[PDB]
Amino acid sequence: KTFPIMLNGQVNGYACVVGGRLMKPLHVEGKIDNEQLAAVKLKKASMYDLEYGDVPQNMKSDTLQYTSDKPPGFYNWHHGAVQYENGRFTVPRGVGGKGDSGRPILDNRGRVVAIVLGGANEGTRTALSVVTWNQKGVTIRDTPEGSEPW
Amino acid sequence: KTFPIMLNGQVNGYACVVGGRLMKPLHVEGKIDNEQLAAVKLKKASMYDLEYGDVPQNMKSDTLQYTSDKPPGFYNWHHGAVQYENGRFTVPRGVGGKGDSGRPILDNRGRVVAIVLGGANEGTRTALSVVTWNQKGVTIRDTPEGSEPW
Amino acid sequence: KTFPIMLNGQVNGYACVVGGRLMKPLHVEGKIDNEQLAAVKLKKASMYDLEYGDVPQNMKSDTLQYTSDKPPGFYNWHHGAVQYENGRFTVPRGVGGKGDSGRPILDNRGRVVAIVLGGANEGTRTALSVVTWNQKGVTIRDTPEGSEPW
Amino acid sequence: KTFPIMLNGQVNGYACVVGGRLMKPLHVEGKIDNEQLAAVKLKKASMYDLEYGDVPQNMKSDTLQYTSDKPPGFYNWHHGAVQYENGRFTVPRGVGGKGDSGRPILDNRGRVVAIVLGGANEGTRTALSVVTWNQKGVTIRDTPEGSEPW
Repeated sequence: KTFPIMLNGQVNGYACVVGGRLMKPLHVEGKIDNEQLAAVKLKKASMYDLEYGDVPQNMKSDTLQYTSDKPPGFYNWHHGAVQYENGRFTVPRGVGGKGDSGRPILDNRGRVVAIVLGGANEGTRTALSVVTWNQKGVTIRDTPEGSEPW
Repeated sequence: KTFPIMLNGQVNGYACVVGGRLMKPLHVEGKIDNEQLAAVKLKKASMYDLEYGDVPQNMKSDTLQYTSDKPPGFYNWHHGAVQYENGRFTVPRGVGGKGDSGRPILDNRGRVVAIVLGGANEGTRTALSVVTWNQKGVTIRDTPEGSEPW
Repeated sequence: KTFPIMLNGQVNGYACVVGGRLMKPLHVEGKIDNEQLAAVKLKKASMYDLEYGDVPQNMKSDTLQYTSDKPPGFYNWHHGAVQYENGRFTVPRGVGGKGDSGRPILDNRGRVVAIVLGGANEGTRTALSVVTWNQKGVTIRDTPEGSEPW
Repeated sequence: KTFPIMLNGQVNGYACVVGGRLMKPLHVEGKIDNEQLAAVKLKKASMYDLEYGDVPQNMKSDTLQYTSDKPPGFYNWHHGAVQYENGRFTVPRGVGGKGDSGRPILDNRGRVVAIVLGGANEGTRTALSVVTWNQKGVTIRDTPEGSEPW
């Protein structure tokens, strides 16, 4: 469920395999900790800042299915918790920095929603940059102002 | 024991360092997940489905030996109990498959009598494709007709 | 603190770090273990029997800091201890084989002043070649004549 | 009655007798510590790395004698035992070293089964080269490749 993207001994990003294949940020480069999914050739999409490429039948069921069901409430995160603020996901103060790219969130039912790019603070608690899907089934970015790539 | 062969992550068969040097069946292909033994040219013998190679200077002692000793009785194997009656090898139904290409059967003493290739079933009990020594040092082939090797 | 060398399914020599720098012996060949540690290049000085280089600055919390004295006493070591006589360093009978050239020695307070390269046996006690330091700070070899590198 | 051979203060190998004939290696130079049989004329043979001798009518009774047949099993050695199967005399390393070329291996009955010459290292054991003779009685020498003799 987790596959890092590191380079020469420092953390740079963490990939995921969602619903049938994988994705990975584009400002994160170097070593990935497999040779199966490293052997594939990857198609890059510059507008959503995530590349996509298919994984073989060897990964037929170890993936994590996704949804768009986000009612207001608290969900779990890899280094803490989130807060649904009208489609603007957010991160507690100081938590999360360099080497936290592609980290997924997870709901109360075992469903993945959000992929991350960076973050920026406004007032009392830091907002973060989201890649998510809607009820119609098309993908969204919700990027804050001044959110540099982590 | 034996050493496995890894095509694209998962199991294919087992390479037997047996009787003093290296043998691997020609039915399955792939490379070995052990680095000191695949650093040399390995010649082939495509007559009767086995490959012949060397071993380095540290596998003469622990390598299990062969003596073509045939009392007709119940031998043992990792997935059942193979035996030699009427000039045949047999296991009951619902056994083996792909990935089991080259696992040897042994005896009560703890040495090898035979190395399995595979086969199929035609009759009430499944026969097995095998490469087995005889009294005159002949590697005679016992395989029933209509059985593709595993 | 001691990082080995990958040869063919065994170890040939070893390598350590000091003061923000790197060791290697000339007679020790082969690929080093760590991703950040191989990619830095070696400004080598082979006739002084050390291949130095600069280490990553993420390794600033692993190196050591020294002085250059050697008071009489006893020096512990991986294979027991090494004793201090004649202003020299000699290993007892039988102890010490091949491949340990590259690994350091220690004292009670735990600071390396000396690293091992060779060996020379006259009767019982064996005198091995040691790189140590001047109070001016220049490399020093106490090589016996008729020595032998491990 | 194993006899010592020493050159000018050092120990290089030991001397043996069987059947009334003094066989010693031509591996290392070395002189005899006795006045009796130091003048026995010999005929230098370099086929087997061994060379015979002669016993007068003073030591004609106390000569340990030989055997031509051998059963598979364990034996009596100066530092342990040895097993014999697959045409092999091998012992693990640690026991036995330099100065052992010319120490007799013998059966528990008390007959000289063979006389060693040296051998090689192999993993956890040592393939030990030897000279012996089968049921034909022709003197056989065993040459493991990769062996520097003792």
